[PDB]
Amino acid sequence: GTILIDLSPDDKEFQSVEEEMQSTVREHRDGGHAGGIFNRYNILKIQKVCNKKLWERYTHRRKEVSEENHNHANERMLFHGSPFVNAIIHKGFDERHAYIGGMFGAGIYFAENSSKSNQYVYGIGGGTGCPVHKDRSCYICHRQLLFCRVTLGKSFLQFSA
Amino acid sequence: MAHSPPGHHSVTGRPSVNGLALAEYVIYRGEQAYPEYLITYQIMRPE
Ligand SMILES: CN(CCO)c1ccc(-c2nc3ccccc3c(=O)[nH]2)cc1
Ligand SMILES: [Zn+2]
Repeated sequence: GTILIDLSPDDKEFQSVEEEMQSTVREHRDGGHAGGIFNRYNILKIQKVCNKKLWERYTHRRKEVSEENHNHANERMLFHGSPFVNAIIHKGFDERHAYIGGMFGAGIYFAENSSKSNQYVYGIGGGTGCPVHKDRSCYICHRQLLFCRVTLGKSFLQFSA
Repeated sequence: MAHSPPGHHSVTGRPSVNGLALAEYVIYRGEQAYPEYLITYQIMRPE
């Protein structure tokens, strides 16, 4: 039941999403090994993901969390990169989308930095890079990220390197 | 998936070394995220 609606580049919603994407690029400690060498993106398309069942699944859980946390969902907009983005938009997030070996345990990971999520588009550590050229820094192949609405609720703070 | 720490709904990974890094977050229930935008892009080669 998922439909994708193209946003026009003239739409303020396109513009605010692109700005969050571009403005949260940073340099990475791997010198670009995982995600490639870049300071900015060429945005080709931004689509709104519309699925009523998946939305209601989200809002149901959001209310449960809010009610456990003095009516505060602690909702953020965060990036997610994954080889399974096309599965996620159709079927929703679930245990198959978790990073089993992540540093905070087996869960589903999101980043404030778009460039952090970009490191996972082709797999953990960038895998072997793009399907066509086997290049983790490919400047030709089209990449996809998700910009996601995420309920944090009461979040456990881990200070970490 | 693992469970959230008891009495919590997520984990926040705060950077403690790289002063320019932003936070990362983990949820343990797929229902706590909705994929609102699909962004298609290329990375650009620095000039
Ligand atoms: C499903 N999978 C491959 C192992 O299941 C996986 C998907 C996404 C990510 C991922 N990890 C991150 C870790 C820190 C910050 C951002 C991300 C991210 O966007 N995706 C990792 C593994
Ligand atoms: Zn390529």
